[PDB]
Amino acid sequence: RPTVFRWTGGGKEVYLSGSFNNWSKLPLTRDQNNFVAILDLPEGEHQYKFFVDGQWTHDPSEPIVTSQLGTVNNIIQVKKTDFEVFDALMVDSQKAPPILPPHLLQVILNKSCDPALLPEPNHVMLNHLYALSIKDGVMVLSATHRYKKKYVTTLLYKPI
Amino acid sequence: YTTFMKSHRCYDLIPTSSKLVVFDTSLQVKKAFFALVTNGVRAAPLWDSKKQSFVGMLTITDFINILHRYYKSALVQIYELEEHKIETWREVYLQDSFKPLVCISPNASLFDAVSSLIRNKIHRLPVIDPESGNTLYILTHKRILKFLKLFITMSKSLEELQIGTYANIAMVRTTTPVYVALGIFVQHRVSALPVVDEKGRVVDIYSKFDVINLAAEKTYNNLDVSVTKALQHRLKCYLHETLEAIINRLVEAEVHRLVVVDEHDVVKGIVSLSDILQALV
Amino acid sequence: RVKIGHYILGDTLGVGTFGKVKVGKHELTGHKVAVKILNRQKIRSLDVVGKIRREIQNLKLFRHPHIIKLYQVISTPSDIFMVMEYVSGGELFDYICKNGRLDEKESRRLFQQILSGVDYCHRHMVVHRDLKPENVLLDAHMNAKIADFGLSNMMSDGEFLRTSCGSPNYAAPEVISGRLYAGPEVDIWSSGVILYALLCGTLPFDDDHVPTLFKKICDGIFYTPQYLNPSVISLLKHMLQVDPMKRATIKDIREHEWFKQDLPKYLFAKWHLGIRSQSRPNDIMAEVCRAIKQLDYEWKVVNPYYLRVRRKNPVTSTFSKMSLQLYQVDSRTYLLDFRSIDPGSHTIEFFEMCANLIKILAQ
Ligand SMILES: Nc1ncnc2c1ncn2[C@@H]1O[C@H](COP(=O)(O)OP(=O)(O)O)[C@@H](O)[C@H]1O
Ligand SMILES: O=C(O)c1c[nH]c2cc(Cl)c(-c3ccc(C4(O)CCC4)cc3)cc12
Ligand SMILES: Nc1ncnc2c1ncn2[C@@H]1O[C@H](COP(=O)(O)O)[C@@H](O)[C@H]1O
Ligand SMILES: Nc1ncnc2c1ncn2[C@@H]1O[C@H](COP(=O)(O)O)[C@@H](O)[C@H]1O
Ligand SMILES: [Cl-]
Ligand SMILES: [Cl-]
Ligand SMILES: [Cl-]
Ligand SMILES: [Cl-]
Repeated sequence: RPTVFRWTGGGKEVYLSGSFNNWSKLPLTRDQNNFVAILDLPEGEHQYKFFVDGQWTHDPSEPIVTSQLGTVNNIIQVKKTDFEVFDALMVDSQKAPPILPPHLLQVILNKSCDPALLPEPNHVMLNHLYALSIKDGVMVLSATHRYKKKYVTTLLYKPI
Repeated sequence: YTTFMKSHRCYDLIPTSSKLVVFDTSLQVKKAFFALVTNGVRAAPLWDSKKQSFVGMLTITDFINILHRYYKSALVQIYELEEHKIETWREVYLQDSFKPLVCISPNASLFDAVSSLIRNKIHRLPVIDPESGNTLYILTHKRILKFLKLFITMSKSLEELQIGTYANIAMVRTTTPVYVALGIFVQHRVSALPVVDEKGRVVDIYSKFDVINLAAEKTYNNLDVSVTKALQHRLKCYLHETLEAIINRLVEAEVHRLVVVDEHDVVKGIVSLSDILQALV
Repeated sequence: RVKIGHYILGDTLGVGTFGKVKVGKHELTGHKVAVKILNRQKIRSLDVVGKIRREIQNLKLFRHPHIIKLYQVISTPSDIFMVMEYVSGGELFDYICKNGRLDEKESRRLFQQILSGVDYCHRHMVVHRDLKPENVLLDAHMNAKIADFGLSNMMSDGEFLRTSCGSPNYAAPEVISGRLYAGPEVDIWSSGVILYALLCGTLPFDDDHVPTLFKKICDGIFYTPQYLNPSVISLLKHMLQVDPMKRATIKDIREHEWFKQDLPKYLFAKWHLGIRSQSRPNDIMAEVCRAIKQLDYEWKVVNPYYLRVRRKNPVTSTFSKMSLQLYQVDSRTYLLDFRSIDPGSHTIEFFEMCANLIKILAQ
């Protein structure tokens, strides 16, 4: 159940007091303008304050709660969804025409051997519709598709 | 041996990258047979646009049927073949005598497919995925027989085991016209006809495959020609030969059938790819 | 002691694509790890929430000796931690700075290793764009390790990438020109410059004057010092092709006589696309909309050149989707492409869907 505590600001000495540690001055480690501490907390409500160089404060950017006695402490709701990566990433998520890539100009039908057998296409040209010029009032249509690790190029002879 | 088939899925036999030709039922039937030739394919499924499903399969048998059913003379056009849709002809051929589409899933076993070939007496079986509804590949006897031979790592005479048709064999002569010969494939429902000389000796063989040359060379309008004249554009076994060697002979030539011949090269019976796969089922 | 997992977080190693990277020494064992820190609030500020989800999904199942392994992802309410394998050696870039260029034999060894990794990614439909010796780290035994998958991307069937990401000296001409690309080709160009850097100790495409750098890159013109082996000069000339269609494939590199040398065991009837109307692109889009609505199809206008259309089947009563995109062939002509989007046959339903549109359209 790890929770990150970070103080973005400067200081000679910064501490973290919280409900979770019976309001004891736990010291934060400086890197740059960040003072951190990672600690395991039970999934519930926790209040905390900071002791930045002889002054008690809260992180104004973080959610607070004002007491009946006019005490302002930060609040943290450690939710179950915050623990599992894919559950957390889910909750978090809430001109001119392009130049034709030359890849689409490469087919497997044009370029002895078995007439049914064909070369393996590039992934990029799959599901694209190809057609042969309409001769004798009948349209020819083609496309390579994949079913599992095999490919099938279907030719449709449809009159128009 | 058969236990191998009941286990292996159809999918395994589908090649890495293949070509499938589909004709809409509304396509003119002559254009359809020429497309089978240009694309170099022996069978094509048929999509009924009005029904929004594959209602059937177009093969050489249909071409043999139209040809024999409608050929009037060498001097006159086969006006039907020339101007008829696949649907117009499908209605004539299958009036009250109706037959639906036979297909297999890629997840289904190789056995299920072999059993379904003999069950419905067909040589071309389409493979269709249930969810997608797409025709993936046309499963043939030759492809199954190939994969099985590549897997063999019985052993008695062809006369001992007794496999295939050996009684009343459908045959043609040197002089036999194509029309006459097509009429044999029609009433008998056989794939090839051995060509015999002046005596009982077999000189050649006219197959259903040799009928697509008529579509290819656009010569179908003259079926008065002898079967030998027709075969101008371009194998037997013995009753004392082992089954494993006969299976080996068929695949090391990629041919549908072998002729069981006598000492003086005279026909005595036949053994088809269909029959071998049946014995191993 | 700032702990995560059971490792004590230490000094910042560097700063990656989306966050700081720090050392981690295990409380008991002393085993060292590299920890990427992604602030949940900062990852949602840039719309990278999705990219990170993919980035993890991939790296979490990859396992190649020349790709930095991702051990575990630890989620906290504030930030996200990516625990990865640590390598003492640091950047390959710094190695080539302190020591000079590598001897043919040593360059080849490392290039075989990098390309192996690059292949493994591509074999998993992942394309790490931004492939530089700065992102190639080394271990105590001198093994290459590919590392910043922050600019990586998936390879989808029938889809191109657009993002012009990576350093300009390592970027492919199509990337700098901001054109569309498949994915593997842009990694090959980068692998080509990495090979140059390994053999020569300098960059092939480099200039203070940015326009003359970009000119050289798009003109695929570079210097080949006298000391360079003609066989590797042939490999570089093939890998640093300005035309992607003329560029070396991993298969073409694998087949090369320079690559193959001492290679270890452990690594490794004219058809037409769409229809081409020569009219005004703004007018073609208005024409296709006048055609799609005249067929009773529901759609969604994404780009002023990309459309996503759906059709209700009158028989199977199933919705079938397909996408339309208009590109530009000539300076004179433009073409409309039809892509399939995953009962009766899905493939045939697509063909019939497209056919109707074409029957009432130009070229
Ligand atoms: N799967 C199928 N479903 C329905 N009819 C079929 C199927 N396959 C073939 N047919 C029909 O069976 C008949 C004979 O075909 P077939 O023996 O397969 O030809 P060929 O010997 O050229 O392969 C034809 O009339 C054809 O329409
Ligand atoms: O920097 C950023 O943008 C950060 C965003 N979210 C963070 C979360 C944490 Cl925990 C830290 C962190 C971690 C360890 C240290 C230490 O170096 C070990 C002792 C001092 C210092 C800062 C940094 C960021
Ligand atoms: N020319 C033929 N005459 C008689 N029966 C045949 C002939 N060719 C094949 N058969 C038999 O017809 C059945 C189906 O054969 P096939 O159409 O060749 O797959 C099998 O039982 C074959 O033995
Ligand atoms: N028993 C056979 N001996 C020699 N050629 C054969 C035989 N059976 C079929 N063929 C040839 O095989 C082709 C037809 O193919 P298929 O119907 O698939 O066997 C034709 O060129 C025939 O001449
Ligand atoms: Cl850095
Ligand atoms: Cl240390
Ligand atoms: Cl190390
Ligand atoms: Cl360098």
